[PDB]
Amino acid sequence: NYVMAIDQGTTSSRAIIFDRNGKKIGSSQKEFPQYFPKSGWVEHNANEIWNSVQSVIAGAFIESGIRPEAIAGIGITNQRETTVVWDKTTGQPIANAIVWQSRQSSPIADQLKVDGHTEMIHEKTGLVIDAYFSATKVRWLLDNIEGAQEKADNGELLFGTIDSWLVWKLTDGQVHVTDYSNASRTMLYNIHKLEWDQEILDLLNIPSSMLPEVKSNSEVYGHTRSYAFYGSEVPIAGMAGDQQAALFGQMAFEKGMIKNTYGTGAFIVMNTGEEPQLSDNDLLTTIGYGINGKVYYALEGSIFVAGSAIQWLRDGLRMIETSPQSEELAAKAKGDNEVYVVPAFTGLGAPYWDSEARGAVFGLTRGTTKEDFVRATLQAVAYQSKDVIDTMKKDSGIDIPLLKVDGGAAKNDLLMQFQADILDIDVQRAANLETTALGAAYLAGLAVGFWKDLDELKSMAEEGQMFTPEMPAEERDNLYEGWKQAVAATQTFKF
Amino acid sequence: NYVMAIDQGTTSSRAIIFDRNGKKIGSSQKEFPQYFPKSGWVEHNANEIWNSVQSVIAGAFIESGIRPEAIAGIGITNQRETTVVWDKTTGQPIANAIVWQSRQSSPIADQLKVDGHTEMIHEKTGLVIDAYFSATKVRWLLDNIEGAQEKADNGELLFGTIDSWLVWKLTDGQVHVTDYSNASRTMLYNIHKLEWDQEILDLLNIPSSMLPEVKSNSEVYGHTRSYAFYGSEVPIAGMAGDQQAALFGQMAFEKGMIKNTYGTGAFIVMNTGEEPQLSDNDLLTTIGYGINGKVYYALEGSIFVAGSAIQWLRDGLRMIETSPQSEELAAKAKGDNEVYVVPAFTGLGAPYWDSEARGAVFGLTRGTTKEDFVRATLQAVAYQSKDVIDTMKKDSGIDIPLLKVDGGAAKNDLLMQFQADILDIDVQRAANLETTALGAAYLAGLAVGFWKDLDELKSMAEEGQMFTPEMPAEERDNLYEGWKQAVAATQTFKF
Repeated sequence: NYVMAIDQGTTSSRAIIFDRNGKKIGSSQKEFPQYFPKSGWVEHNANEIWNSVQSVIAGAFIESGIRPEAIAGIGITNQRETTVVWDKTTGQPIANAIVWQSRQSSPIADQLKVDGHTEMIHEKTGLVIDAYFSATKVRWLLDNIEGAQEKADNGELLFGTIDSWLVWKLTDGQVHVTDYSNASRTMLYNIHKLEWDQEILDLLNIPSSMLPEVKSNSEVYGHTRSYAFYGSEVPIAGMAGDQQAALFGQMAFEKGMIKNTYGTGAFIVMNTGEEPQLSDNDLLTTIGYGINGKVYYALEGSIFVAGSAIQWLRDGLRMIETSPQSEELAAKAKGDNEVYVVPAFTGLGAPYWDSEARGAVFGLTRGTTKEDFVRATLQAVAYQSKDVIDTMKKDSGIDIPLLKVDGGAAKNDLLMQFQADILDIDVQRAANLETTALGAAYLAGLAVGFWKDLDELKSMAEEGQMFTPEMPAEERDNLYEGWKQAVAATQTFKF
Repeated sequence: NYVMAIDQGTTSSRAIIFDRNGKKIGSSQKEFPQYFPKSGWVEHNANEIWNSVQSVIAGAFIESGIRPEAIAGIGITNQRETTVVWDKTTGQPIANAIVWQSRQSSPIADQLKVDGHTEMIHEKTGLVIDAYFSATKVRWLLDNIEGAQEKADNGELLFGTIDSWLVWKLTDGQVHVTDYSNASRTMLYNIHKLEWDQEILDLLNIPSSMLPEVKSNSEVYGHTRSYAFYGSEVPIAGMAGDQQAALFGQMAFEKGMIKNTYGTGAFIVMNTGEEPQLSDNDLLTTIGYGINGKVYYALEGSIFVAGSAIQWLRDGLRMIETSPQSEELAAKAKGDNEVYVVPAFTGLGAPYWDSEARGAVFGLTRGTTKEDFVRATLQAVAYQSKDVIDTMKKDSGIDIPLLKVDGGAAKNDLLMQFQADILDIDVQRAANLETTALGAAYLAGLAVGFWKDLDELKSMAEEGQMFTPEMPAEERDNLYEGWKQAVAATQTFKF
């Protein structure tokens, strides 16, 4: 009667039990520790990630009353790029996972750019050389953890993005698999030919004995053998990197269809059908998902720092008491809107890909208030999303009249209205802001035949909220122009 | 037996009684209202300024026990540029005073540059065309206050900077005067020929009937006829703009001696002897003081926003509860000193004179704390003061080995050591940070023979402390590099 989704996020994990109608019948959420050993580094402990996941599985069962034997399948979805390396026999990570947020491995990406590898790597993976992606993280771990390169060389070490790490734990070590969307983010996988790339692996000295089998996004990978499911061998049947799962949960199945998820980072992903579309040094060409013997590619713009800028306001400046306070403060801003925050703490993501940029603020006067400051900080995401979406218009030739939206931070009505005004395009927000987890559930539920099809269409389609652009061209243009100026000035600070 | 100095500053006034040894016997200080009717305007009510001054005169008398008949002369010192225009017969300001801080008349200053007068004004006044100075504020009041141009044309209105206003009020309207230093700030006075400049008055259609008589900085201007001094015709005998009063108070009497006052703004002033130095269009050539028949000139770099950045923290961001708290927060910063705050809310002052720049922040990361942000905001003034002092050693061939410092904010020992460190120059620090009020009292006391001469020397020089540069070249150069980047980037945001 139900499908469980596990959504293993950057700051928290969640498990959600959905029924045949696509409705939430049970759920549990648990934060886990974030580690910053040096500025610019972000790590997680993959065991503490795994316990967070055990906790929410058990929690969703405990609170709902539902037991494992009622679950038709499990979908898994996850913060992408984040890299685990673990000993195959003891199942222990050789060190902390390194988060997609981290830039600890940036020297290794810099050297790759120095040695001339840009276009080769972009033509195989669709990606920009950067420490965002898993390849340099696996190289970092092989360079810096004593003994590890030799073990990997001896076949004793496994690599996994978090999806892979989860299925391995959930099967108690039986299955080492990743799906095409997560593999496409490692910068080790050739997204054209659909295989791990030997040349990139030899170049970074990564033995291929580390690597999981890659499979589609909707098939039974294996069955649980695990405490919180115990005794049921529940099929693990749906897997996608979170931003692709969101793309899926949006039903963005046709070429051109685009969503943005507003969370710790924000990720604009457009389905480009069964063929990949050309790059530049601006968007990423990536894999949406593989299902029904077909692979759908996607174009993506990545905005690394979005809701985590709010967390900085809370934690770093202590300007706000909690993160929900940002929305109240910002609603109360009285300034002309001439302050701009460009919270690019770790570098600017799409369409700039400038790793050396850091966060900056512009247009401050003696009248600037806490409220003005918080609002500017929120609006950065909507402006950079425009940067992205206009680039995708240019790169796609595809005019875009509808942006679908989801993610915890999409709950802010004024932000969503600003986003539509600034874009001059309609913005439709999902009823259930966790379409990430729904997308994983849909993939799992199709695999095990809980749902027969994609055209069990928007059968289920509860969702609505439409934000229609109501800002005149003049205002919208002056706003965006100040943003572009702020970004160009941010880029000139290269100390 | 005693001298009183009145220091009418930007946010408060103060009155100090000093004995013949220069010691403080009594003081009183009192804030008065600040008005900001539009973003970038700053105004005072001149009547409120006058009541704040009667208030602090009375308080110094009440708290010291000294009485007006025991006061040998009065010195007067004031926020400069700040412009008051009044009716000679009612005594009433035609409108709010317009503060040196405001830029409301900046369209007037732009049109003067457009019309090609920059070199003419600079040659005559030593100054850069800007709405910082009194000239465009008078023109603004004559543009904007109904009927005032015709009254001024009819000889019915008087202009004065705040020294001139307080002497008018203290003598019950019998004396309309200003000293060389304050008049040098108006951009209406020719500091070479030592007269009001007729060509500049015609250009700005300001009638000479508005203008006070311009006199030396140490002579009997008149006598009080006023409540707080009632029954004593107390000699009013010393007057300088607050910053030239600081230079005097510090005994920087010789060519090359230089001070910095850390106050609301920060203003570095070097005595250039009896000739001017050549300025760049990057420093101001101004009058330091006229005494003993001679006129001493000065070079100055003005930094508009220094301690007012810290009031912005308090009142705009509410990042700090009180201004003093800044010191504590910054002392506690653990970041690597890579955040820069360029708090140029009203434009950049010297050496930039960029009226379009606004406040900006750079180098922010997830680890930036309140304490780092506060510390960067405090260090701005030290970095800009080095821009200025380097410019000055550049325009005048001469190493500067010692900067004397005063002002409220020089009480911050860490900011002073940082100041010395990044300069590689010794920094002294006056024993009494009210060297402004001291320099005024000196000027009044020389004039009435209370002290006989300048070489009643350093006789009284009661003082030092000392901050010796102790940061290596590598560290200072990197700190500074990052500051020049941040300002270059701030000047690129020209939205």
